[PDB]
Amino acid sequence: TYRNEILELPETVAANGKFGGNGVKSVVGHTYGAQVGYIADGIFKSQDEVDNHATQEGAAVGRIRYRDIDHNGVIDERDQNWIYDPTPSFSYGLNIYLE
Amino acid sequence: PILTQKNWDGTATYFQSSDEHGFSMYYKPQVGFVGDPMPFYDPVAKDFKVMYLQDYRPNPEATYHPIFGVATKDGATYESLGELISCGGRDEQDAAIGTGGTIYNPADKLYYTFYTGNKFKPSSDQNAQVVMVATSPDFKTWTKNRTFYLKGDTYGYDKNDFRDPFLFQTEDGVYHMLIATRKNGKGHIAEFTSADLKEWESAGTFMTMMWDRFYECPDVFKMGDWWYLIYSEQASFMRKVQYFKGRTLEDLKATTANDAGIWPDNREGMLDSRAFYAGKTASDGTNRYIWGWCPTRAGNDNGNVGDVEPEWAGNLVAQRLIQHEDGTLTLGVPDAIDRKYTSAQEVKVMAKDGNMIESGKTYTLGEGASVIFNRLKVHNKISFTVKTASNTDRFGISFVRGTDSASWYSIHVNADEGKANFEKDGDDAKYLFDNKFNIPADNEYRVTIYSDQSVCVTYINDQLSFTNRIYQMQKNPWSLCCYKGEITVSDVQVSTY
Amino acid sequence: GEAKDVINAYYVTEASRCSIYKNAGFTENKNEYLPVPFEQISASNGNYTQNFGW
Amino acid sequence: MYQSKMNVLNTEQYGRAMWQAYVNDGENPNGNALGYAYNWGYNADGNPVL
Amino acid sequence: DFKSGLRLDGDVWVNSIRLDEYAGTVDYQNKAIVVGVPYDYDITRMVVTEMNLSEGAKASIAIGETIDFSLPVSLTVKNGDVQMSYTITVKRDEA
Ligand SMILES: [Mg+2]
Repeated sequence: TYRNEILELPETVAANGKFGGNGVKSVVGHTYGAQVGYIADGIFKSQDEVDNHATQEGAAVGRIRYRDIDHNGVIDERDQNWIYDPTPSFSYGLNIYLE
Repeated sequence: PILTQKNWDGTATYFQSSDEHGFSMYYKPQVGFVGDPMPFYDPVAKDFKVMYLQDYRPNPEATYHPIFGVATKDGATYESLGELISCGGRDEQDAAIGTGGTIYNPADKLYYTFYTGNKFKPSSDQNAQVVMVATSPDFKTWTKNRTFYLKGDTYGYDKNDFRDPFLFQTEDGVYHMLIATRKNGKGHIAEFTSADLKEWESAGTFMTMMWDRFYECPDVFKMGDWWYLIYSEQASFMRKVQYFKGRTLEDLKATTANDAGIWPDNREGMLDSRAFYAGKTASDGTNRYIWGWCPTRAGNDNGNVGDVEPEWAGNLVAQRLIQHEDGTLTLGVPDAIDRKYTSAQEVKVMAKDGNMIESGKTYTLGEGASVIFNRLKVHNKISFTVKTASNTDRFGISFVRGTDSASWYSIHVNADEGKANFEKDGDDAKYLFDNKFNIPADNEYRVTIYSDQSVCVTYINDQLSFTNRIYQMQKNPWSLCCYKGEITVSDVQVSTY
Repeated sequence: GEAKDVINAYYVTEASRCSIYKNAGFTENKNEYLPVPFEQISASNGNYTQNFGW
Repeated sequence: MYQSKMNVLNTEQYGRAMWQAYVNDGENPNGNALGYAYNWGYNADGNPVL
Repeated sequence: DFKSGLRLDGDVWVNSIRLDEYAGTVDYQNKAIVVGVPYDYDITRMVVTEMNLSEGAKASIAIGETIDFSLPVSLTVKNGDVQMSYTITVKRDEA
């Protein structure tokens, strides 16, 4: 097992996010290649659910419901968080030889 | 995942509601919109198999009017039968299908439907509108009779104006087919007689029209002791459903024989405002129901009524005809629709801005007083009684009325003008349209609004019927306002289902 | 300066003949200019100011 | 041998999926203009069925 | 294992048709069938005499039925689960 982290990085590299963050948030302090995206809280199943959820463009019945991270009542590009970590918890192998 | 529920009951702030793709009470298929209805009573199944045209917002270029049917035995529950009459080919005369009628012949046990094929980009020598017929053995599958082509120019009638074949059988057993055509520049309702619905004889002109207008989807029927002709006005300025009355068929025909203009009542035979069109009736033997379509609004805006004429197609609305002792006709809520609403919602006040006072369940409003109630729901039934000080008051009911709502959409019952007016209040001050009705002499009004999502029908003391398309109305507060007189409201009840 | 009014009228008029304009809407003081790119703003920390309305 | 064979729609499944998309959007499926002709209706609840 | 069992083979060609005693020329590029009549024939009553399409192919128009051909008539030929549409037109040998 191992843990990876980026401690310092040039400002333009952090901004364009070639090493992670998708250009939305700086990868500094996070795993190499980590990505930032929305959070999918299931799908809408009724107009009541659509109305009760925080307002978002294109919401309808059967569409994906995105969590309101900042509790502002509206879903936008600020409602994103670290969702992907390309580092396994642990990798193992086993070789068995019978004669 | 955790779902958060907002406090709908307790907040009067305006909210952005949305409409489902399909309606239940005022039927609307999940795909497309309903156009001109075609009511029909099945003598076998003992139900209403109302048929219609399936319109689409991006209509194809040439072949755009598929026909769909729906069974609504009660008048409130609608189950769709799918497509029945497929639109013809591009080059065929029935590329687009107009309104028609339907009869059942027990002689051969066959359902015959008559419709109007519209030729696409017709030439000078080609008839623009031709009446055709399709036959069914069980009302499930239909075969168009390719040998029938009733041309308008054959009997001296207009080539481009030959629409709405209405079918009815008299007591003697002969069948009559009525066409709203044009003869030598005049609106003529022409009649064709038959005894087997395969060969027709032109029985001259059944009736003439008034002031060179045009009548859409005519329908002749009998109600107890009177013969009525219901029709829809094609004129852009009017664009509303009217009717004519007569003791006998001969009396009805002699009515407005040469611009006589014998109106059935003081309101020129008006039945509903511009939000109701192509009204056509049918009976089950005990009740008479008229079906029409409430139009949609361009850019789903209540204020965008649309100049010249409103939009086409919309939501299928069923009302119950009310025949009075003098022969006058009015529209009433169907019994099934009334009884569908079961759950009762408590009402409460959210705003106190005018000089109004609250005394238990009875409220009193003066000049400029307005009271705002709690939110509505997707289906609503609002019933109350209003007593005015005199017979010249201006009270009104406003929907989409939030605390912060810049503009709300109101219906004002103006007694001085003796009518109702659908207008846009708030920061537009725009007058949309109106509807005339008889003012009660006791200054009493029994207001009942039945609303399905975005289509609301208002009934005033069994006398006035008023259809409206009000988006954002569901899940929003509604208010009562007074402008010139003094009013007293009581017995406010809100029911949902 | 009439961009907002003209664009809203165009949206309302053309929503009938094009279904993409069902949900269209022009903001009074936000959509008359493209926003300054977020990547550029992040790169020049404390130097670029986003346009009004964002 | 190739084991991880991705399961893609056949012709009938593709037509069914496109019809479902059209009816969910509320548009006329017969307007697909890909040569499909659908016979379809509604159930008791009003949900489209193919 | 992958086939949908929708029998797509379905030959739907139309060999020829005969309205009354007149044959029709068939063009497959635009799916048209043109029949000529001697500029006085009653074009409102024609009985479809013979129509050979293919093996297993069924047409919407039957054999022996009478049709009005004043305007083009749409014909659908179905084989299995496939179909093809043709337009049949009749012209009065205009010169
Ligand atoms: Mg947010």
